Parts: sequence; structure tokens; C-alpha cells
Amino acid sequence: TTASATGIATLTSTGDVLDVWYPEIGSTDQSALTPLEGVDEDRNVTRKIVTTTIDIDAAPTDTYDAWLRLHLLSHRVFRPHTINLDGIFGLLNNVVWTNFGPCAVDGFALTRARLSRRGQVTVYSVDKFPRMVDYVVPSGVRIGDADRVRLGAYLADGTTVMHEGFVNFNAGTLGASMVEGRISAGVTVDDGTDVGGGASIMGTLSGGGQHVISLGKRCLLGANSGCGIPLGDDCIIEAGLYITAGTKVLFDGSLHKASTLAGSNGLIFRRDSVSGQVVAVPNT
Amino acid sequence: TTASATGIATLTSTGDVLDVWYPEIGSTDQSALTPLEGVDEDRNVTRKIVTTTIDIDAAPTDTYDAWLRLHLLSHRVFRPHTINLDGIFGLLNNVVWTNFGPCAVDGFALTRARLSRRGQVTVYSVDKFPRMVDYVVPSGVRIGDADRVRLGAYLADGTTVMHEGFVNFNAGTLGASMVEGRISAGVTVDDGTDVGGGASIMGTLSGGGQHVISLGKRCLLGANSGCGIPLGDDCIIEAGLYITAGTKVLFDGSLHKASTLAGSNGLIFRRDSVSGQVVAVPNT
Amino acid sequence: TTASATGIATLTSTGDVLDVWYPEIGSTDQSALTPLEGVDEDRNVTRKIVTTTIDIDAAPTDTYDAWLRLHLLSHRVFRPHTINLDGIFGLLNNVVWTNFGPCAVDGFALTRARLSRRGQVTVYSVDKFPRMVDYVVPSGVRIGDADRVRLGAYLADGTTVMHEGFVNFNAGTLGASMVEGRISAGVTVDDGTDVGGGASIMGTLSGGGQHVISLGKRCLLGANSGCGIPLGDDCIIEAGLYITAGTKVLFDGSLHKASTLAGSNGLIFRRDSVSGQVVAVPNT
Repeated sequence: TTASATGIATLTSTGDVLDVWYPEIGSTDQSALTPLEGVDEDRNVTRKIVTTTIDIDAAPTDTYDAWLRLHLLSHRVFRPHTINLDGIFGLLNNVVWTNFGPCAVDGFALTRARLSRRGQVTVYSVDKFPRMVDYVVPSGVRIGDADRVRLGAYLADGTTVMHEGFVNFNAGTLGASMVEGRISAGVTVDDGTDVGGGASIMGTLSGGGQHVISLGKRCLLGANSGCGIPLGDDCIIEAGLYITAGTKVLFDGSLHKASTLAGSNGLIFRRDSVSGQVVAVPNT
Repeated sequence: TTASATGIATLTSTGDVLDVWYPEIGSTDQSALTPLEGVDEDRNVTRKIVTTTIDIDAAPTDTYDAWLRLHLLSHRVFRPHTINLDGIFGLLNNVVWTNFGPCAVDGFALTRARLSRRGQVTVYSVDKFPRMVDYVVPSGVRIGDADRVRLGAYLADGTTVMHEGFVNFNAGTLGASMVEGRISAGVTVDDGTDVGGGASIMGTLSGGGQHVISLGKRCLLGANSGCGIPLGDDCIIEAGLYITAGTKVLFDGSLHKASTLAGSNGLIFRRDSVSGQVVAVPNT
Repeated sequence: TTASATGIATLTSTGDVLDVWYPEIGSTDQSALTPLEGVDEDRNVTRKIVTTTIDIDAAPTDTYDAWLRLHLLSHRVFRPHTINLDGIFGLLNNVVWTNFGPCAVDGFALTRARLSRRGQVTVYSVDKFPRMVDYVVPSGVRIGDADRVRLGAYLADGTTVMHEGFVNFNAGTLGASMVEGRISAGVTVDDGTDVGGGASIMGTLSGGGQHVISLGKRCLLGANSGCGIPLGDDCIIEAGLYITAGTKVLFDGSLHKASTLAGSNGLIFRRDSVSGQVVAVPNT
């Protein structure tokens, strides 16, 4: 699908793209942005209006195109998995995200020294993905510590991300959800889901499919729980319990790999003291 | 109990209250605050001195009264559960907390554009509760990442909140305590307690009482542990173990719901490899 | 070993040292820093160039010496455990880390009021250790939320610290590593290690040796796991499992304290549904 927008890019003297801000999508209005164009000699960058047009099904081909992809997600124009992001890591620069804006990692010590004549320099982050909220604040959301939501995160109207929640790029919520735990890249949860405090969805060593996971509607993951399998609607994972793809769970009298229960609806995963096993039992 | 204070409110052109700062409680001194009064045309708000008087036992009745309640907690004038907070969620506005101060969520894109003529705009948080430290820094405390303590948190002299700790409103510490994990709203811990790294107190799905919990003195919760029951003094929860209200624990030869041990003193909760159970054993 | 550097100190009118910045180590160039020297009457501090020389094997003896020690670590001049830090807690002041720089905890309310005539005051942290990145951005690293890396952290080239990672002082990575969990003071991990999301290394109640731990090369700790024992190379800890020094693990047909396996290479620690035990099995 064709998509396009007008934004303002921050460029180094090499022409490396540190960032592009697209305040809105599909718009032509350049002169909202003209008074931001210019040179910043302390940072050695220039800011320059650009117009970018892409095909969402093609892999991104340069840095401008990568940035527009992430804005399309966080503006909620497109959902996770409807935009091709292949190769995006090779298109984004590592940047020093400061109170004065993006700065190049090369020669930051000189930049810091020059900027310090204007004020205290604070570094928020050093990464290829900036903090979502500094580019897009989507409507109807709360974010308690906005360090923890990357540009490219999709947060549906009605979502709260608590301070210990985290939402990566190409990930997030498809309806109103309470996110107190960690949503890895590619993962989505649906309406009325509560990801409890410190819970992990698709974390390190949770799975071994060639393929990413999601949760359905009204799933409840307990605090400090984890989930490495796709779940359907109305599933519950007990506080403190990590269900990995390879966890053996007792369901109908025998042990089964949790991956065999992928996509189930209405299951409660919990520890069971009488059997000594993780059990999967029907939710009612 | 009657309480009162003089502060400065930030108001939108509708008269919605974005925030009130009360630098001190019970004071009359208006002209410390007069040079802050004014209009900010970029944000479209005005700042205006107010005096607010409340009864701590009555439910709050407007936004000013809500804000004073949260200041009374974080100034440590009153302890958690001695101030009525019923309805507070309906009195607080969702706000965009920026480096230029509070901004309205409605029309933030225009606000961001106007503010950007003065400097880089950074959004810290989008929420109904601001970061405590921007209103009150209570004496004798350390806070490693101050995104993680909400205004309304009560931190006793001698408390350290580590970077992965979190303290909600109406919650916190009643004596000198090390907080490396997460204290939900309504929860308090007492003197010499260590909430270990990533531990959860009263998290999502930890309990099913009609009622909130607390820990006593000198409780030690291991890293990545959890507790969904009130505990007395000198209790220990093993690292990595979540004790929910419904967890079956082996105590005196039989299995009991952990809720039956609510308020105990001197218990160690740990996994036991010879029984395959969570055991509760006497601390000595 | 003798070490020295030129920096700029922030001093209160008592001469208490709030911070020292040493932009580079072993250098004489004072006049890069002269235009920063001065008085800040709102904060009541002065900034003053200093030259500091220490012996890395001697305990630190004043505040300047403490600060240089932490810079030597985060500049990667010396590795964790090659600099004596005994007594450092008594040499560092508790500071209010603000957007205007370090401020004294004593009389902060007056400082906040004075600074507010220049702009919104934001408090980032209140602690004895500042945020590493505001003093040193080491080359070749990404840090998603830079609140979570203390000055004194050693991050090897090629390291990513994700937003829920944390690295204390005198701790970190000895080669390229993915840090998504929490590295306590004194702990190091080596090349190709992945500390999964929310994992804890040497957290509260994980151990009872008189002595700190480390992980070797290519160790994989699952999300929400924990480790309280030194491990060698190529070890794996299952997602959701905490291996404490006192955890009983099944290895060769009998139960052994995990501390007896300290320093092993090529072990996989996982829950085993058929035995009901934590097992340690060979990695291949």
C-alpha cells in the first residue's frame, strides 16, 4: 500500500539521518515545519523538510522510509504485521537522544562540550529507536514512564502502559488493555487484556517456533508471569509462572508441550500442589 | 481532619486543572508564588494561586482537593489509609508531563509545535499522576529513577527506592526500607524491610480478598519474588517465589491456602525439593 | 596503579562535593573546561577545575578520588575489581540530579523556587550515584533507558542495555552482551551473554557466600530467571527459574546445593516435569 508524508529530518554533515519527524501522515503542509529548518552548529547537524513515499509491502530502502514506517505504526495508520520492516536495523543510526535533540554518537564528547555552553546536557537514551512520545502521543493512552515505549509501538485507544510496562516497535495493543509487563517486538495483545506487573510476553528463551506470538481478548497474565505461546481469548496465567513453548503441562491426564496448546481459548495455566505439575484447566 | 494549603494551579482556558503545586502545607505565604503566576500562550494555560481546605475523612470533591490529598501523603503529613481518596480517578485529568511543564492532552500536537520554537520538547510521562519528585522531594530518601514514584507515595526517612523499584500513590514505606521491587496502591511496608529486585507486592492476580495488604518490620522478599498476603514481622520469601493468596503451602504436615497464614510473624516461605511443595517454616 | 585526571567539580558553599566531571582521563588540558567555571547563585554552588591523582589499590580518601574511580570504570580504563572502592558510600554525597544539574538535598525547596524563575525544574534522580551517560557515553553501546546505568558501570563495546536492564557501579559486561536484566554491583558477564528480560544476577537473597559472582561467555539467562552462583561458559538458565546458591538441584541422580556447581561450564538449569526437580543437565 502506498503511504506518504511530509516531515523534517535531522542530518549530519555526512548526510546521515539521525531522525525524521512526521507530525502528521498524508499531508502536504510544509510551512508548519519551515521555522524549524536550519543549522545547529553545536551539534553539527542541519534540519531539512522532506517528503517521503513508500510501499508498505516492500522492504524499506533508506533511513527516511524506516522512520516513516515507525510513525505509521505509532500513529495507528497500520497495525503490527501489516508493514514490512525487513532490514530496518541496518537503516537506523545509533543516536544519542539528549535534551537538545538527537546527536551523533561520533564525536559526542565535542558535541557535549559545545552544548554545555547553552545549558546542562542530559542524555535520555542511546539507541537506534527513540522514545515514541517525543514524535507521536497517540490519543486515549497513558504511559507512566515514557522511556519504555519505542517509536513503532502501536497503543490502542484505552491502553495504559504502567511504569514497569514496556512496548517494543511493531508491537502493542489492539484494544483497550492494561500493560504492566513487557511486550516484545512483533507481539500484540487484544481487548481487555491485563499484562501483569513484570510479566514477559515472548521474552528471551520463551519459545522455539520460527514465528512470533499474540494474545487474544481478556487474557490475564499474573504479576511476574511469562508467556511464550500464542493464546486465544479468556486465558489466565498464574502470578509467578512462566509458560514457555517447551514447558510440560498436565492437560487431560498426560503431559504435553505447551506449544501443543497454542491458540487455545479459555485456559487457566497454574501450578497444582497435589500433582506437582503446571496444569491447564478450563476457565469458567 | 481539617487540612489546608496555599498553592499554584495550572488551568486550561476551560478551567480544567492540569496540576496544583503546594510547596508547603498549612501555610499562608502567597508571594513566594506570585512571580510564577501568568499566562503561557504556547501551552494555552494560566498559572493561578489558590488556597485549598479539606476534610481528610470526606471523599475529595474537586481536582484541587485531590491534588492536596496527594501532597499530604508525599509530604508525610498523613500516612496511607488515613486520607479518603474515593473517586480520585474521576477528579484527576490525564496530562502530558513535558520539560515545559504540564500540557493538555487535547490539542497536544499544536502545543508541541508552538513549544518547539523555544526548544526541544521532551515528554516524560502521560498520566493522571505526575512524578512525585517534581512536586515534593521528601527528606532522607534516595530514588534511583524518579519516573517510578507517583505523587501520593509516602517514603519514610531512611528509604531507598532503587531504579527497578516502584511506589504507587497511597503506598510506601513506614520506616527505613530498601525498595527494589513494586509496591502497589494501598500497600505499605514497615521498618527494615527489603523488597528485592523485581519483587511484586500485591500485583495483578496475587489475591482475592476485598482488601489491601501490608508487610511488617524486617521482612525480606527475594529478588523476583511476590507476595499477595499481609505478612507480620521477620518474614522471608525466597528469591523467585510468588506467594499468592491462593497458593497452597505446606505448614504442619498439611496443605493450607496462604491466606490462612495472613499476618504471621517469623515465617520463611520457600520451595522444598524433598516435598515438591512451597513450605512455610519458622524463621530463627 | 597511579591514575590521574583533570576535571570540573561542583561545590556547595560548605565545600561539599556534589559532583566532579572528568571528560577525559590522563589529560592536562584545563582550558576546555575554563568557560564552565563560575557561580550559580540559584543553586548556591560554584564550579571549579581540579586535578586528581590516585592509587587504584589504595582505598579512596576523599570525594574527588571516589568520582575519579567511577569515571575510570565507565571510561573502561580499568575493569571491575581492579580498583579499590572500599568506603565509597561514605565519600559520595546524596544529590538531587535535576535538568539544571546537581543540587544539594539541604534546602532543595529554596533551590527549586529560585531555579523556577529560569524554567521548569525536573528531578531525574535523588542518589549518591548519577546516571552514567551524563558524565561518560562509552563507545559502541546502546542504552534504552539511561536512568538504569550508574556511573561506575563498565559496558564493553558491542553491549546493548535494554530498557528493563540495569547495571550498577563496579559491574557490567566484559564483551559484547545483550543486557535485558539486572547486574548487581561487583557482577560481570562475558562475551556473547544474553541476560534475559527481567532476569536478576546476584539479587537480594540469591546467595550466601562472602563473595561476588560472574558469568562466563555465551551464557543465556531466560526472561524472569535469576542466578546467585558464579557460572562458567555456555550455561543456560530456563526462563522463569531462579537458581539461588541454596537451591537443590538434581545432577547425577542426587540433590546438591547449586553452590557446589559454581563455575561450571556447559550446564543447562531447568525445571523437569517428570522428577519434579530443578535439574542441571549438559549443554550440547
